[PDB]
Amino acid sequence: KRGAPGGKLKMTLGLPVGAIMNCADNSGARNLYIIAVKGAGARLNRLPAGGVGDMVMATVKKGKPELRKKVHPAVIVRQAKPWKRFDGVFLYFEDNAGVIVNPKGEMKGSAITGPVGKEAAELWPRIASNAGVVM
Amino acid sequence: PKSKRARVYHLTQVNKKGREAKERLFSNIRETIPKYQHCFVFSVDNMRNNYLKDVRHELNDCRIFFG
Amino acid sequence: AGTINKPKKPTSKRKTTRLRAKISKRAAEKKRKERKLARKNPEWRSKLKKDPGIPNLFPYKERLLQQIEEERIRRKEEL
Amino acid sequence: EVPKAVIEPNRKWFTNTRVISQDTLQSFREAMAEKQKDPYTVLLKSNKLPMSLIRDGPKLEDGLKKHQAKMTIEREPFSETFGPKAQRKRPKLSFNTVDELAGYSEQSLDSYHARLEEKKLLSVATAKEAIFNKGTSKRIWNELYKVIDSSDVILHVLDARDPLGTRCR
Amino acid sequence: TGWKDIPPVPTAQEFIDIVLSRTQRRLPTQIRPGFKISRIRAFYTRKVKFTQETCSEKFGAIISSFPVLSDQHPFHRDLMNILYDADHFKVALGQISTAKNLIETISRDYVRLLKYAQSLYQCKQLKRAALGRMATLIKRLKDPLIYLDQVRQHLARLPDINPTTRTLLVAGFPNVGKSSFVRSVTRADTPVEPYAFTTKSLFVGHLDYKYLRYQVIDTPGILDHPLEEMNTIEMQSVTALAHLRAAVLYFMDI
Amino acid sequence: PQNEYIERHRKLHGRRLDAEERARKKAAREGHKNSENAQNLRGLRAKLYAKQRHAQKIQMRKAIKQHEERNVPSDPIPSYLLDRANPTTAARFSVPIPKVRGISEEEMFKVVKTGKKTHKKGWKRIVTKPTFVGPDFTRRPVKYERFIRPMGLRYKKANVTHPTLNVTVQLPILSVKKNPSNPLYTQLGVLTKGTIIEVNVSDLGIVTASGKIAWGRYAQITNNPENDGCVNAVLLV
Amino acid sequence: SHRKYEAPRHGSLAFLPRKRAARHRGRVKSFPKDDPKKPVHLTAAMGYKAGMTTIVRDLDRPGAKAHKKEVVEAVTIIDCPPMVVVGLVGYIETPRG
Amino acid sequence: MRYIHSEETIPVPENVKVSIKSRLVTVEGPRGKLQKDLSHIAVNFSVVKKGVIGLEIHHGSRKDVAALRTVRTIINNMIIGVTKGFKYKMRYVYAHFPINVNVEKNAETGCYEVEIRNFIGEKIVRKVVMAPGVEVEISKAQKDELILSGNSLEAVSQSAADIQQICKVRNKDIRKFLDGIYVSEKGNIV
RNA sequence: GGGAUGGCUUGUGGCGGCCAAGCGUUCAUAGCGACGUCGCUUUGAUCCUUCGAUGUCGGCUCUUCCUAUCAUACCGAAGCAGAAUUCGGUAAGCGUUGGAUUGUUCACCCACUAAUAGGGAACGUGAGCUGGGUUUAGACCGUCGUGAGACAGGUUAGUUUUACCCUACUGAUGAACUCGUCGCAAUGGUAAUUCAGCUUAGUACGAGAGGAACCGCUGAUUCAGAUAAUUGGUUUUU
RNA sequence: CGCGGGGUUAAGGUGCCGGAGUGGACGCUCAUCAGACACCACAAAAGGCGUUAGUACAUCUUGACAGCAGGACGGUGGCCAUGGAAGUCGGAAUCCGCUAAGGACUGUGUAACAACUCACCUGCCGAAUGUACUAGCCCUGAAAAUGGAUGGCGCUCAAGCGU
Ligand SMILES: [Mg+2]
Repeated sequence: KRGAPGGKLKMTLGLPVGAIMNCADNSGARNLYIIAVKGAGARLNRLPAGGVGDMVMATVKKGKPELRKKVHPAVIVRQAKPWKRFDGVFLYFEDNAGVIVNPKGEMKGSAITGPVGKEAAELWPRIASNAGVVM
Repeated sequence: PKSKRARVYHLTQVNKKGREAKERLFSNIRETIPKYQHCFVFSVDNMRNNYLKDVRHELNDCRIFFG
Repeated sequence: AGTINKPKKPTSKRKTTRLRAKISKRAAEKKRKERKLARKNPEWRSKLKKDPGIPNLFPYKERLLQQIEEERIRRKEEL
Repeated sequence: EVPKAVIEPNRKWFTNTRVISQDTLQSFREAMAEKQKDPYTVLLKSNKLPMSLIRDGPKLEDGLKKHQAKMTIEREPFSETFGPKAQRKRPKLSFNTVDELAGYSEQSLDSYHARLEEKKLLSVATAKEAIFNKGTSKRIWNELYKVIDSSDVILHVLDARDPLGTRCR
Repeated sequence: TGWKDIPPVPTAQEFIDIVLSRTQRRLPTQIRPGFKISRIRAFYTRKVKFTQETCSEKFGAIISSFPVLSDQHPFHRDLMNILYDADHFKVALGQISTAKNLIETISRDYVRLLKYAQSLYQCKQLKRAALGRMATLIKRLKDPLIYLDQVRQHLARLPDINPTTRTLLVAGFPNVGKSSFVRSVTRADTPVEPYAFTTKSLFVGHLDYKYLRYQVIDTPGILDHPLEEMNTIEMQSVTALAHLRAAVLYFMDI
Repeated sequence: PQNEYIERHRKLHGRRLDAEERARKKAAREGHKNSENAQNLRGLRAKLYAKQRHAQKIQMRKAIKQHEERNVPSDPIPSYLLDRANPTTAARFSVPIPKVRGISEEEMFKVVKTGKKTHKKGWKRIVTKPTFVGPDFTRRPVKYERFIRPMGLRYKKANVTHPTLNVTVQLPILSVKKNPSNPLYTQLGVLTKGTIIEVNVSDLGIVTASGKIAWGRYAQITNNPENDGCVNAVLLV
Repeated sequence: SHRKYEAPRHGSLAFLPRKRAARHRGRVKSFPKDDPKKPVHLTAAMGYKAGMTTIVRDLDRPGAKAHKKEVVEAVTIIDCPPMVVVGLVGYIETPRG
Repeated sequence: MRYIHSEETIPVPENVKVSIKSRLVTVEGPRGKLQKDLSHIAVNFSVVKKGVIGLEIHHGSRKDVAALRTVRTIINNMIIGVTKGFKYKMRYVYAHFPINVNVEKNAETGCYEVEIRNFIGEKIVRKVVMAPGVEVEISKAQKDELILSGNSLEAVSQSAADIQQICKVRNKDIRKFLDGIYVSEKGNIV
């Protein structure tokens, strides 16, 4: 099973490949650099992109040194690009942030700093278990 | 006739008998005729006839032809 | 194959002059080459070819053989 | 212009061009026996010699494990060992008694644990950068072999801060 | 895990057919004499390289799929030695690796020659020479490929025995009730029959005791003679008794 | 499942109920299927099918002939040489190949162009056939290297066949004696068909009448190395 | 020679030519297939597009994520005054249609 | 070679009425009537004897002569169908999921319909519509058996083949998965 | 002043010997000869042997075609238990991506993905744009030359700039038939595609580890056609 | 080979385009892009359960080929080997009896047996067959890339092929 989750509605993707987001858990990393998005299609010249609740492959540019040499799966929990939910509400967060997970969706860290998105919380049960506030 | 059944060549030891078996049967019967006093004719109709071996063994002083 | 519903590009039976001339030239060259090889052929050839004979299904083969014996005996007696 | 490529008949084509005597062969074998290497001597012109008759033979261990595989296959083929027509019944064992089997098993377990510890002592990782492949390209090594083929003397240059590091064995 | 993930091993002729069909059908085939000589060289060089790469990936799959007996647990090593003759096993895989190396060397040599070939006829002769030498090298592997396919099937059907878990090991003579006991305590389908040596290979079942998983190993019977007179069937049981840290249940019929 | 589980299932449950009759019908249709394949396949698949079926007919005919003839070493060797793999073993001093196709200089050499202008200098010539450069070889400097013998076309060994002993051995090349087309080609060491070369015959174990060891002899190249990638030679004995 | 990278066509050839429509009023190209066992009914109507607005819908779509929830959807309003029937055309079948 | 005359004969039982007009054969017996148009084959029909139907081909090739054997067997099968009938017994077997077979007779069409459920645990309902004139009965003497009977051998065997082919095991090992419905016996009703 | 191999090619080496059904020969018993076979060309190793640009390619945008099918659809076979596959067949309908690397034959790595298949329409010379082979005049270094200069070479900077013509294509009008409304449909074009999740079901199957599918339901990827309620963006509403 | 009129032909044609025959006689061929101006290459002693004409050898009312009903046996579980191996995992031998005939076995099958089956024989039946080659015509015997070519339509007891 690849890391692309099922039962996700369409939303505005705000984070293409090359974006640096904050690292919202306590794994030791401070930022995550997107190099791939799980479940991305094939199209000429189009950059792969992900939204809140998507799994991406991210390297660490800043943080704890032994995290800097590997490529980690991560779930985007906050994005700054405004998107619409099915209740007609357009919304956005003040930063882009994700959390490091394994391909099964279980988190590397133990705590989440700040809020997480409803999409991420509903698609990943461990993120909902480690979230203090869900918006 | 290009369309025909492929005749199977049998890779087995025993071949067809032919006219030699017929002449051998002729010679055996004609040489067993002068050596005996009676020639019976018997019938085994719609029967398996595998007990004729036992009949031949029990009548060892007689000669039986079943050709 | 799906030839009937979706046929492919047809193969042209219409020749070209260049191909006809090349084929004729190569045929003539092959004829000359096999003539040369027949002249320089090392294979043994019989002076008299093996005659096939009289067919078996011919009804009068036996009386023809009777005749053939009659002319050979007649020639032996005459010579 | 196409020439006539013809070879004339000649008695020289069917004679021995080079011959050697047994005394000369033994002398050359003794010469290689007493050979030593001197860094201050250089080779200027090789002597054309039948080196296969003068060089000493390979070691017996090398000559035995060179042929062990084909020897086993000749002794017992693949089809007679495993398969629908296999005739193999007794295995090949390194032990003969129950005590030897017990000792061999405990030594095998100890060696297996030691190798596991060695491998243990020795997310996916990022790919190695292509800059660290520099100096290994086909063009560069074509250049190197071209220079080697062209040159009589080769100055191999070593950094004094790391000579064995910069040495190209 | 097991060894069911080894890909099937074709014969020598099937290997040649597969590789040459890949070369014929996954590459363009039409080259013209009136083209540029660099184009002709690129065409035939690509043919040779693609043939070698297909051979290399098949041989590498065969080599990296089979177990390495130097890296196994001693029970698995000795079991594979009993079943498949470890000497023959290593010789066959060494022949496969040597053929892979020789095919790569042939490819490099003929690519270097194709760099200097001057006409389409010479390029064609060099390409056919390289492909024929590769086909000859594959043809010299007829018996190891058949042996390795048989060994692959037997490994795929081999039971999975964890050598470092809780285990009951049932041993004894034939016809004493070993398979009957294993059937009664586990779910394994080991046959029970009144003749000797009904069970000719190791069987394993599983049971639960106090919320823990135990594995139970049914063995072929062992006769009373020294180990130089034991066959492979009994030596499976001897290997299990010698290398598996177990609780031994020796069955006797009074 | 473990061990022969498909065989155990086969014994416990049988086949599918139509398996025997179904296989019998397929084997019965096999003749019509072979004829349809013979008349309907196209291209390389058809060519390979026809070649395979030709081979099958040949071995079938051989087997039938052997079953018809059911009811009906060569050279003297010692007992220690018995059951081994032994070779079959089969004035005018003319070579086996007295004449080969001549090679012109335009085919032999190609012009290597030099210079940075549009008009190139063309004095360099590259040798397009395999060569033997000999021992202790060092290439000329590029300013004075008219004839370019590339490293990838240089050879040192040949597969030499002895006509009498019926053995082919890989032997080192000692020298190029005579290229039949040109003494310049002989000087450059070009290995083409019909070329007389000197080979090292130490492995063949040839002893002369005086007891000396003959380790250098003459062979003739019997193939085209530029087309084959290998040098094949036959010893002139 | 071939394209190094594949890419699908821009646009659809089904909607060619990209020309102006020959009439302002849309043409019903096909009507639903007639079934004589059905009761008599009309197949079409006309209206005028007035604009669009927003709604909240109470969704009952089992298996969907927004099941038993409220959804905001865009809707288009078409003003439909009643039509007046003034005529009747009869059609026969011919080998030309 | 063209043969001047070739002849085939078909015996007809006493309780059979056969009418041939323009190579359309109608065969009537106790069990009903059968009809077959044989105008694609050049044949001359005649009454060579009381109770014998003669088939002639004049100036025909070997293929045209050989087609008369097919015509003979087809008409004899029609006669056997209207006298004794044809009967195919099929058995459905299963390992774990019992195959649920329901046989109904459709009112407006008059044909039988066979519904198959729980084939290897599948939730789909397979439905096979029989050829007209074919009666399907779930057997009471034996277990898990259908009986398809009729006058047309073509229709009965084709319906049996349709039932057999709708229950195919797909993407599974057929040595291990033995589930299916198979023709077990073929014969006459009488 | 003169110029600017081709019904070719594809999948299976060469040399040497032997065998050989057959072809020939039977005043000579030679010679050809498929199918094959035998010789030369590491116990899963080594990583201390990369062997020469005279021949030049690219990239972008975009259309179409071939099948020699990578994926998707269906089918045959395999110890194919299940799962995942392997070999093969019909099939071009539909897709076939995003990047790094120029101390360099830019080809190999990395990931995503259902998959990241191969070619033609140029390269059997050749005005779309723009980088390398590549090369007018300025300049430097290396090699050669007494020198003018030339090159084994390496580096730097450097002038072609249509379209309003005919045709093709895309759109737009239109004379003759009174004007107009409602229609028909010859012919041309044609369109959708892939994955995931719920259920079936932790079920069939399995010693265990594991682990499907049909029907039913819901989304998403790529494509296509529209639209502006809402959210963004755009502001000469000056 | 001057400019014209009439007549007759050559090569080539007479289904239509196209002037002249849907002309006559006997046959052959059905091609999932037949063939019609072929000879050269692919290509070979090539592959065809296509179709016809022949040649040679062989069987046959003393019953041939195909089938159906039966038999298919005894020494003997032949020797060695194998945990087991009885014709049928292997190696080597491979004879005798009863015979009408039956292999120290052709395959399926069994752990091994058993059981089935084939070779071969008898009964029923009923008249012509079997095998291998040769010659014709037909299929395959390798093909890329804009849509197209026996000149085109089209032609099948030809409007194809031989005389
Ligand atoms: Mg038992």
